[PDB]
Amino acid sequence: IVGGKVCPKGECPWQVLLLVNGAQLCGGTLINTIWVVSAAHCFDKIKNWRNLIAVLGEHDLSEHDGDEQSRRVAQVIIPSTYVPGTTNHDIALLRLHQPVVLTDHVVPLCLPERTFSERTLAFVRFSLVSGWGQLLDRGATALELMVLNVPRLMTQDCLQQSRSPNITEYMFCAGYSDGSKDSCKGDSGGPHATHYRGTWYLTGIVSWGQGCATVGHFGVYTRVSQYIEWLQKLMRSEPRPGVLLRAPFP
Amino acid sequence: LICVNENGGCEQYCSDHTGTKRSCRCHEGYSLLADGVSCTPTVEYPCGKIPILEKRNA
Ligand SMILES: O=C(NCc1cccc(-n2ncc(-c3cc4cnccc4[nH]3)c2O)c1)Nc1c(F)cccc1F
Ligand SMILES: [Ca+2]
Ligand SMILES: [Cl-]
Repeated sequence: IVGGKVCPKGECPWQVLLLVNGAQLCGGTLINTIWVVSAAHCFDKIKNWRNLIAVLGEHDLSEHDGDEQSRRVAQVIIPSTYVPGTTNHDIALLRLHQPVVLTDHVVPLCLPERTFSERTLAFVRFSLVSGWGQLLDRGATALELMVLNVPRLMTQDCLQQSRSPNITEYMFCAGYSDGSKDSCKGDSGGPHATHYRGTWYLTGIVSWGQGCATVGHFGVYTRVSQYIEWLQKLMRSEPRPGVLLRAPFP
Repeated sequence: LICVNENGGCEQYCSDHTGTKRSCRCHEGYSLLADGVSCTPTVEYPCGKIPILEKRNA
């Protein structure tokens, strides 16, 4: 996250850190005690599918404070329509090997109904994006969880205001074009969370775009509303052997 | 009332019904109040609420 602030410990309790061989991979969002939403592209280059870990209740990566909860990733579910190394349909649903325990420091973000998200949430201007990504373009990653308030653009507006992957119906733009504030590498998969009447909801996933905090460009986010039904169906399904599962979309 | 407008007055989720009818609903871990619009937690850690903040205002 570029141009944000430290998320006070416990104020982003749905934030997930994904590790591969102990190394930072990506972010994610807890939506239930066993389910995490991330970005498909985070998994393009995974060798050993068995060495993926999700950490809940993380804050300062330099220390252990006892609020952290680590789980093995048992399933990584990606839409059939996602093509590695691209941008469209950049979403993954992860099943944890064992549930996390909800605590003051570990709480799911609400996965909204499609109608609600489309009719209402999509029109809330500002939303929060968070992660332990780069603090600057070509810069070091953050040790403490960072958060940033970004405004959402209608795609028409995004396109107009921008100056190379298309912006599809499965995406949305948010942020700033002045190169001051953005999500960045290391933040992918993390939440774009939207407040409505006292509750927070999952509306986007940090995807990937024009470097980070690049003048004349906005951050691109996966439009979660397009995937609600797909997610819900999968959460009702039995696990399958082998970590990676490609699931038909729609 | 209609759901497309002002969320049908619902705090959370809204469904249109046949006629001049609407029903509000709540996410798991919430229940709908008698006002027919408001949602109150039914569990300790409902989704989308920040405990340290909820306490901070409790
Ligand atoms: O290597 C592939 N995936 C492995 C991977 C894993 C974790 C992270 C990343 N990764 N690299 C850059 C960013 C990133 C830039 C950015 C800017 N703004 C916001 C968010 C942002 N995120 C990012 O998340 C990549 N795929 C692949 C392929 F399959 C084929 C060809 C090229 C390819 F890159
Ligand atoms: Ca820690
Ligand atoms: Cl496997």
